[PDB]
Amino acid sequence: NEVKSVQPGEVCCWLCIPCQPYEYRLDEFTCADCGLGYWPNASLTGCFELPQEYIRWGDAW
Amino acid sequence: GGSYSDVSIQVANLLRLFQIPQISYASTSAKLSDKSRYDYFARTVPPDFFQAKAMAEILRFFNWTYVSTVASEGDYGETGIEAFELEARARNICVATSEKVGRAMSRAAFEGVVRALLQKPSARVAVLFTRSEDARELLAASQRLNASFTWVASDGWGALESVVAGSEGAAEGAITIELASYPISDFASYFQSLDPWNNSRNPWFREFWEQRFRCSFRRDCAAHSLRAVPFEQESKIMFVVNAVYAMAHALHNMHRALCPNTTRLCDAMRPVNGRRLYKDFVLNVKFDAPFRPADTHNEVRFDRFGDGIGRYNIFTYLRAGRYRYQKVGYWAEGLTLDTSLIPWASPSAGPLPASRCSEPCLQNEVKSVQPGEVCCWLCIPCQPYEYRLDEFTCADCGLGYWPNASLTGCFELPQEYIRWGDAW
Ligand SMILES: *[C@@H]1O[C@H](CO)[C@@H](O)[C@H](O)[C@H]1NC(C)=O
Ligand SMILES: N[C@@H](CCC(=O)O)C(=O)O
Repeated sequence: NEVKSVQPGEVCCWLCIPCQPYEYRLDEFTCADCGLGYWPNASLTGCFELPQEYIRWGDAW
Repeated sequence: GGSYSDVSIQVANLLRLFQIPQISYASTSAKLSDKSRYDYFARTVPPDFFQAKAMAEILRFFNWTYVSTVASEGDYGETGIEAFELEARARNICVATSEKVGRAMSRAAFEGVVRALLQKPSARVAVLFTRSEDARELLAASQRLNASFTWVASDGWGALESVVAGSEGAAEGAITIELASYPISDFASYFQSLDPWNNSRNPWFREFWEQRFRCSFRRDCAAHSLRAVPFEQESKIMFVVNAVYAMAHALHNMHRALCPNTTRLCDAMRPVNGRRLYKDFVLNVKFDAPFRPADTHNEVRFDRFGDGIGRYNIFTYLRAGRYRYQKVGYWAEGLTLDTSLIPWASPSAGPLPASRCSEPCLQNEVKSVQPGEVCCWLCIPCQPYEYRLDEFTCADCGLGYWPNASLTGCFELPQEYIRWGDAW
C-alpha cells in the first residue's frame, strides 16, 4: 500500500509514502484513486464497485 | 626539461639512478613533492595542491553546489581531480558525475562523454582538469551536438587560442586559470627577427615556417616575415628563463666554492660530482629574476620540496565582433575578482547561471535528508495545525490555537456562541 519516491543522488535509497485508503497503486512509484462508488482491489491495482446498501427487514431497527 | 607531468615523472625515475639533477618549467603535479622517491627533482612552478583550492573557491563564490568533473588519464589529471574533490567536500559542494578521458579516444568517445554529462540536467557547470588536446576535442564535440555548459578549466587549457579555434560559440563565457606571469620585452624583438635563412642552428625551424606561412621551400617563401604579422607571447616564457638561470647560478656558486683561484674549470669540478650540486647548491639559490619589469620584486628560490610559489590569474572568454580573453581577478591565499568585467555577471543581462541539486522548500514545508546528505533534500509539508519550528521539525501549534501566517508562531482561535442575530 506504500509508494516509492526516490531521493535524488541515490538510486538505491528511496522514501516510502503510504496511500490514502481509497487510492490504488497503478505503478511502482505512484498510486491513483478509484472513482467515487469504487473501492481499491486487494491487489491495490484495480477497483471493485461498492455494494448498494439500504435498510433490510431483519435489522434490529 | 619536462612540460607534461607524465614525461617529467618518467624521466625522473631514470635520472635518479645516475645522480643527475633536473629542473622543470611546466610540471605542476603534486606527486613530485615526495622526496623519498624523486630526490633529484626541482621546479620553478607551484604544485597542483593550490589550484584545486582556487577552483573550489571560485565555485563557492557563485553558489554553484552541484557540479560535473572531467579528467585526463595520467598523473596530472587524476591527482588534480582527487585534490579538487577533497577541497570541494570541505565546502559542502557535491559532484553529480565523473568522467575520464583516455590516451587514445575517438570522436564517438568524446561525443559519449558529452552525452553522459547531459544525463544530469541539474548540474550545468563542468569542471575540466585536462590536457590541452583533450579540451580542444571536447569543445569541438560540444559544438557538434549543440550543447551548452559553463566551463571552469585549469592551466592545461590556460589562455591558448588554438583550443577555441572554430568552436567560439561553445567556448563563450568560460572561466580558466593561468599561472601569474609577465611578458619579457627582449624576447619579442629577438623572436620577430628570425627567418629560415639565418636561423640554421635550429633543425625544426623550416617545418614551422612552412606550417605558419603556408609555403614550400621547394619556392615563394621569402616574401613573408614575422615582423609584419602580430606577435603574442606565450604565458610560461618567464619560467623557462628562470629555470635556465637557476641552473647557471648553481653552477657558478659551485665553481666559486671549488675553484677559488681560476676562472677556467679546475680538476675538482671536472665531472661536476652531482649529489653535491643538488643537495647543497641547487636548493639554495636566490637572486633577482632577470628581465623583469622594474617595479616588480620577483625572486627565484626553492622551498624544502623544491617547489615554487602559488599565485594565479583568472580569465574569461567573451565576444567584443572578435573574441578575446579577458582577465577578471587573481588568487593568492584568497580570491579577488571584478564582476563588472564578466558579461553574464553584469546586471540587466539576466539571472546568474544556476547549478544546484534541489530548489528551496516552501514556507509551510520542511526539508528531509537521509543522514549525512548535505546538498540534496526533500520537501514535506507540515500539518494544517502545525507550524514550522525549524527546517526538520513541524511543531504542533496547540489546542485551540492556529499557526501564524509566518508559520513560526501561534494565535488563539476566536470563540463561538449563538449571536442575537442568527436565524436560529
Ligand atoms: C550566494 O548566496 C549567499 C547566501 O544566500 C548570498 O549572500 C550571496 O550574495 C550569493 N552570491 C551570489 C553571487 O549569488
Ligand atoms: N602543468 C601542465 C603542463 C601544461 C603546460 O604546458 O602549460 C602539466 O603538468 O601537464
